[PDB]
Amino acid sequence: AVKVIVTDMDGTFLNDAKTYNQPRFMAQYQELKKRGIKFVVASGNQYYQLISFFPELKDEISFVAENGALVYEHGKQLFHGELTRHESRIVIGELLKDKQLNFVACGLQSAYVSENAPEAFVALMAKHYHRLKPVKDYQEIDDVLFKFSLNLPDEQIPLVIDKLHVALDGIMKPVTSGFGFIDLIIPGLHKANGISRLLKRWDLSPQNVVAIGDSGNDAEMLKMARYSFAMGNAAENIKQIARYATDDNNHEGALNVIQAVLDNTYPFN
Ligand SMILES: [Mg+2]
Repeated sequence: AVKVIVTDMDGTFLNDAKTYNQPRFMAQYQELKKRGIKFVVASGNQYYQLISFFPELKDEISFVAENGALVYEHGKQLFHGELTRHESRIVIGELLKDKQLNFVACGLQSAYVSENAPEAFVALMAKHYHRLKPVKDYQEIDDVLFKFSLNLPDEQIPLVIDKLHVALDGIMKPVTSGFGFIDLIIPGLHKANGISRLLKRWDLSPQNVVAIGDSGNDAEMLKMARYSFAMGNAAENIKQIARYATDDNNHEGALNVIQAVLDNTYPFN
């Protein structure tokens, strides 16, 4: 029985150019709604950036933003994570020890970046955080913080992750959201956790869930879902975790999974 379809955005639902087939998806969505199947967007991007992709459906569908740190259901904020003042001060201090590491502080009202960060970095992060405010001091932000995002040479991700895993003693866990992206999240607050909040809400089970993804921060989501799909362009460990597969993001791979649910083809026959 399928009752929920959850999809990642970057490298998944979106093609390399960050667009999707809107008319095709809109028709699929209307049939899903008709069958009473819920649609969920699960991404590490900011809530405000995520809804920019679904302006005409933003209050109907549900969102697991910031990797599960911010969850909306039918247009209403359901939950948000939070780092204590001390925790965030410690994480920021550790990040700052590396004057070569560029990062953004993700909060409930907005994301923040040093007013001294490189222009290319800010322009790049602006594509993932539509609410991004320059700040003089990361330590003086009046908002609830619940995640940090770094951009760095992709080939350096394993070192940094290992290093950060120890230097923060688990206060926050380093995870990869795709090429050149590293997210620091509150332990346990991943996409799978956010999705479960919705399932609990709807009295549904992981057995009724279809999930589609392509990178490290999708691991728990795919392991939890009965119908797990790895995009054709997915990372190796993700292809291994996922039970099923589909075309890559430049060939409507996510929409094809939705189509299989609607037409009952493998694995939904
Ligand atoms: Mg992705």
